[PDB]
Amino acid sequence: TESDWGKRCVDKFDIIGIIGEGTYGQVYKAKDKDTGELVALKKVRLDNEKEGFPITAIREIKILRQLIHRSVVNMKEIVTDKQDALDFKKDKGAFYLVFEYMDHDLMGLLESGLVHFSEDHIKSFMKQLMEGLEYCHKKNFLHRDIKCSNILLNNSGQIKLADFGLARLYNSEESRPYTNKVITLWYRPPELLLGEERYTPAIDVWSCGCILGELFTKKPIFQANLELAQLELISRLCGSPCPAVWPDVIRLPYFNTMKPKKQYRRRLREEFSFIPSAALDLLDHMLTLDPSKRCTAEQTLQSDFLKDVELSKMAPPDLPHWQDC
Amino acid sequence: TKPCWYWDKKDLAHTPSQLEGLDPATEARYRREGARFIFDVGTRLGLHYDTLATGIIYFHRFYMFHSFKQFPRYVTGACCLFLAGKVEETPKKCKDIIKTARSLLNDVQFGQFGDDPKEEVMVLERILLQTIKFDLQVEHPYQFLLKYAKQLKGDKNKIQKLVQMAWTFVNDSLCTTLSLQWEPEIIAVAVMYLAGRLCKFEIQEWTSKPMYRRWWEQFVQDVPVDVLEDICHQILDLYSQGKQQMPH
Amino acid sequence: MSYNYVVTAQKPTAVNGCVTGHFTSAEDLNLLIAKNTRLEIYVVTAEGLRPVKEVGMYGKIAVMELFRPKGESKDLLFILTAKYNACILEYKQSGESIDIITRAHGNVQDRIGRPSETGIIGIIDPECRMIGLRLYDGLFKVIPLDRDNKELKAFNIRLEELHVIDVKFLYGCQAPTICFVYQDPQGRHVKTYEVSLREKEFNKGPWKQENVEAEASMVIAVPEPFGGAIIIGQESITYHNGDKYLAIAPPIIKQSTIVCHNRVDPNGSRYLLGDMEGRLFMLLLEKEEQMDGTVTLKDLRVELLGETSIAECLTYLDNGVVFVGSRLGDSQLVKLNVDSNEQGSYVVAMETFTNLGPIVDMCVVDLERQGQGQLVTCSGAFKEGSLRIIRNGQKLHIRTVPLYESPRKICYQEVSQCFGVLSSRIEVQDTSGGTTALRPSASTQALSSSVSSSKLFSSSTAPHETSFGEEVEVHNLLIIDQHTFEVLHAHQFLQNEYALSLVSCKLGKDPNTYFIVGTAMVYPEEAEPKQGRIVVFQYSDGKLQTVAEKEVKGAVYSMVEFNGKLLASINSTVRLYEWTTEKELRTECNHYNNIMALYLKTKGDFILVGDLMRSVLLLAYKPMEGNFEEIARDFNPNWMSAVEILDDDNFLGAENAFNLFVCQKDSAATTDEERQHLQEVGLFHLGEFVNVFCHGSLVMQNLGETSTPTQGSVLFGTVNGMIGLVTSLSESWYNLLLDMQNRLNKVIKSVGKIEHSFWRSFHTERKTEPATGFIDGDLIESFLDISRPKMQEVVANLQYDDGSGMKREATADDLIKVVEELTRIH
Ligand SMILES: CC[C@H](CO)Nc1nc(NCc2ccc(-c3ccccn3)c(=O)[nH]2)c2ncn(C(C)C)c2n1
Repeated sequence: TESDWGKRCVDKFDIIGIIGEGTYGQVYKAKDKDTGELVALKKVRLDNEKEGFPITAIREIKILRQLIHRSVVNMKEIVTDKQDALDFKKDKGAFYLVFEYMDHDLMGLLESGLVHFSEDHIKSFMKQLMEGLEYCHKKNFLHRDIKCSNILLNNSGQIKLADFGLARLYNSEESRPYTNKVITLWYRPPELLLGEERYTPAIDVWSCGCILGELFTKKPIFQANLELAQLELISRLCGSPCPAVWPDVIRLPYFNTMKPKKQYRRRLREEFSFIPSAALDLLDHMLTLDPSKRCTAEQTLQSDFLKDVELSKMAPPDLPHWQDC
Repeated sequence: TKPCWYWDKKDLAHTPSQLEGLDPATEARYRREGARFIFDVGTRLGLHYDTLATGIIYFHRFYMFHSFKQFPRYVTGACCLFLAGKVEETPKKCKDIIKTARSLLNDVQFGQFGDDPKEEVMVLERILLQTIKFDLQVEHPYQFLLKYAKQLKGDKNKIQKLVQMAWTFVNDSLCTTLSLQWEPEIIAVAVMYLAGRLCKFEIQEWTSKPMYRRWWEQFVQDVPVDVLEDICHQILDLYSQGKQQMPH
Repeated sequence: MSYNYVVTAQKPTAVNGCVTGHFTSAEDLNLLIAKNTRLEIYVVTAEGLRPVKEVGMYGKIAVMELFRPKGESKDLLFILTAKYNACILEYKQSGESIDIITRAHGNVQDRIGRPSETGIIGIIDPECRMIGLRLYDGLFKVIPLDRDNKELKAFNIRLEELHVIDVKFLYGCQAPTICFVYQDPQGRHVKTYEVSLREKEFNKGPWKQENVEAEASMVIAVPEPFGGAIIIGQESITYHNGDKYLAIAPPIIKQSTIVCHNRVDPNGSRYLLGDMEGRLFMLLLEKEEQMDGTVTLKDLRVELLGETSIAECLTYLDNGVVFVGSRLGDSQLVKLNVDSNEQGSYVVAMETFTNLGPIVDMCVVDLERQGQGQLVTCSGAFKEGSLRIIRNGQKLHIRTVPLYESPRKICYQEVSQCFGVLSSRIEVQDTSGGTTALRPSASTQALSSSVSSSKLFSSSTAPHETSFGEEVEVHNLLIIDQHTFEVLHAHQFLQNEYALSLVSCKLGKDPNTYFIVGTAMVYPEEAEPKQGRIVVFQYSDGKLQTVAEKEVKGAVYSMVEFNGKLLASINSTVRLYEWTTEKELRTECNHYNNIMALYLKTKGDFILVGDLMRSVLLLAYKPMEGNFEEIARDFNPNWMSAVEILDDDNFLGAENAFNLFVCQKDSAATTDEERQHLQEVGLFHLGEFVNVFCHGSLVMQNLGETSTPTQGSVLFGTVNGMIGLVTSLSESWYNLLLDMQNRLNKVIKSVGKIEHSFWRSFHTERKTEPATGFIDGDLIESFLDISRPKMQEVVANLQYDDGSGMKREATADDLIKVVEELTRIH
């Protein structure tokens, strides 16, 4: 049946080329010999035998078979290398993860500067992203790795989130120590910079705001090589962490340790004056220092900017074209 | 989309272990031992109750597809617990599981692990994952015992006694094939039903529908008493066969 | 790691901007000409221009303006680079010693902002109170010109109008006032604001907004006698000033877009306008004085003067002399006469300044047979289209072959003693239903000619409507003699067929040498073409005869011969063809893991493929298997403009952000993945847009030439006419030259006080990295031009490594000899 994963052999797919090197394993693009559908196969290596199956791949399998959403990538099945006949101990064959193929990734599209986003394009992109995030946050899963590279877009204009390797469940009643500083520095929230280690779903929201601003500027908002410098850059725009704006900032481990040069005032509305008013309000709420005062995914969907966006019209972005070349 | 992980009692007469000449009593004993081995090893390591159960469910499912004569149970058990730890985010190093397994097993039993215990376990993970069809997410009677108990309102002490007694019944059912016969939701109801009979409590009174004598139907739709009785019979059999008695 | 060397063989020639004023002395009339990264200073005479000084800047010159603040005797120069380096410059001369003073400087980049579509705009107040900058959408940046602002500190004023087309400061206003054209969903408008340095915001402007032409392009600030502004469009010219409104819409200007403006008469009576077809117009402002004594604007008139080169900048100098600054063709001095000549023209050319124009393609071929090597470049566009044959003699000798149509690709075929050139000329839909060419050109003046009769796409049934006046490109193949450079033959490709690739080679067991062209069917409706042709021609006995045609389902972006087989890139596919004994192409193997295969290069059985956004892939053909295999890819995303193979492990690429990088195989065979990751080991900001990379050396190559430290030779052509040479170094030679750069940068004074390390830093809108693996040859070659005290200061405590002597001190005479050998490469 369709549910018996791990038995079908990777022979059933013809490899076209390696799309990308995943951090845990390489990802290749292939065609299902039977249907012709392009799929993407991620190589999970059991050869290390330090910890057997990588837990990062374990998390992606556990979670993505639970999560069903247009804005969440679908793992179709898991296939394996030709296994050694009747000798599992000798067998070192790797396992490959079947996923839907994506024409482009957001990080690549921005770096080539080949895309021009209108407000309406952003509306459709953001509405899909938040709806996906809301679905996942409602199921009480935290992505913890929101990045431009991880956002995947098909030419049609549909967006699906993909790299759930660092994702874990959140218990509001019993918050427990999690992996600290999970998100990449450019898109990391201030609470993680201060090491909350017991973070809420609002960490993913911070990153998506950084994306929102980046779609309007075509440049990442906060680029730094050091955790302190990122805090400084954030502090300049969003304001310095201070007890009045973040009552519980004093409980965070590095608040006294990590300090901005000055107690900067918030300038977000001034520096993003070119952003439309409906969107600017979304940015101010998404980029709020206090995770408790930071908006939720549902609140973003019920915003003037996104509430009245219709998903029927997905507004495809100015995609790379031959005249552009 | 998703696999079927439930069988009929009659079907257990045809496990690979049975057809290779193992009799029903021996496979039952072999399961209790393997499950309890998983339970004891993980308890020594400080593992959450879900992690212990997940390993046990992997273990039970595994020997529906394989024979106990070709896969030593204790190695399989250890492998199940190792994977369960990664699935449920309570990870342990394989070497530490072996260390504990050696502490608890005698010399004959630890002989199953062969010359290199860690290797025999890490190798099996491949077969385990393919066997359980990479369906790693598992629900357990525990969460439903608490979700349903939270909707009971009445004497605080009588309900807490019901829960703990039922909770004990859940832990005991992990030694049986009930995990393979009935969804966890039904198990949670059955153990509520059993504890109620034993404590002479009438649970309907604590529900929002106190005149609904079939109190469970608001928690679990379409469950005849037939099922809850079959389950209770199977749980109490373990106590009657052993020397242990009902907790009360 | 990899070590490479880049030297500027020919400096940028295209004129990017030009101004006049009193910069060198309050008395002289100056002409400052801006070429990319280069500033040329001239003094105007009665015969022409006297050059006085040339400086290089560590940046692309984006803004260039002259102004004279109260208290200064002579004009000061403002320049802003494309990386937002701002500075104010002064000319100072002490007898024979000429130097440029950096009076103020700073970097005006904002942390958060959206770069504008119409680019950086820089303007200065008529009272020289402030410098206005339009760098980002929705923001206006003001640098106030007070004596104390030596760092050019500035503030932003929120601007409601997000999409600004052009802006100028106005004359005759009570306060500093800006006039600009902007675009919103309702069309284009003209609007005014007042700029308050005291309040640091805009105040309501002197006159109301007016709706203007949809394609309103340029704002002309009219001088005090009239005041107000003129708005130039595609069809109309309008004058705005409070209650006054004029509009002239002469049919002559609708034909060609007007791109450049200059003031002839300081009072504004007469202005000069130029258009993309090269026509020069005189704009006349007709005055009417009232009995009040007030001068008003009565009417506007446009008069055609003649033809110049398509000009990026015009500047009237004096008498009848105008300088024509051209980016697409050669720049010029022309004289405007009061009386027309017998052809009706008032314009007569005086001097012609070589501009290598856009170098679309080029080939290095030893035409002389001396072993030297000549570079024939496809240069210019439209009327300025030319083939330029370049040889070294100390200056470069350049010959120009006029084509009067755009050249696209070039390749040399020795067997036929001729070149093949792909061309495109512009025709316009005419009343016959066909098209008519604006001027005769190479493809129409060929000795013999032919038109393709292929019926591959003839089934059509796809409608493409034509409106009178619309432009079309007609692409042709030119067979051009290598000695006379006479067009021997021209083949017109099919209607709506554009020629994209061209090669000359023998295939298989076929002894004939063919011209092979790859084309694509271009229809305005399609974003990406879905039809294409590969065509095999033979040039024989003065005629071009078609041998075979292959239908492809896309655009043949690039082709290259591969060991008797034809390697072609069609859209997302890379395909290898064999040439059968039946003289027909046959598909052999395909590769599809490319978004768009724009560029191809081969060495042995290795293939380097350039993608639009996926950098480069190292493909290989395995003969035993008969299929392609991906060896390694550069996963970091870049926009490629040209690629080249340096050696079996190093690969060179060019980015659309005026950047260069070099990838190498990780060569660690531990994991298969490491081999597959092409690691970018070289990063460099050239500052030019590289279109073509070609192996070869222009400098004379003799067996007797002293072997230079540099190994290899790749020449590259650019959009601004700059030609450069890339070559490799040993680890030892790199470290020596790198250590010397850091010493030279501390010693050499930069114009605008721009840090050299910042200038060469790899720079995209999203990223900035320090340069690596590259030696700025020009910086090394400047050691020979610094004074003796500075030379000795550079060599202090300088040690050599990995040589005959492990540690060896350097003297100023030792390094002079080393650099002098490095200058012999170009
Ligand atoms: C693994 C890391 C990447 C990046 O962060 N993540 C990712 N990207 C995907 N598609 C986007 C994309 C990438 C690369 C190319 C490409 C590159 C060169 C030549 C041809 N093609 C492309 O065209 N599309 C995708 N599609 C499915 N997956 C996972 C299996 C869920 C994906 N995972």
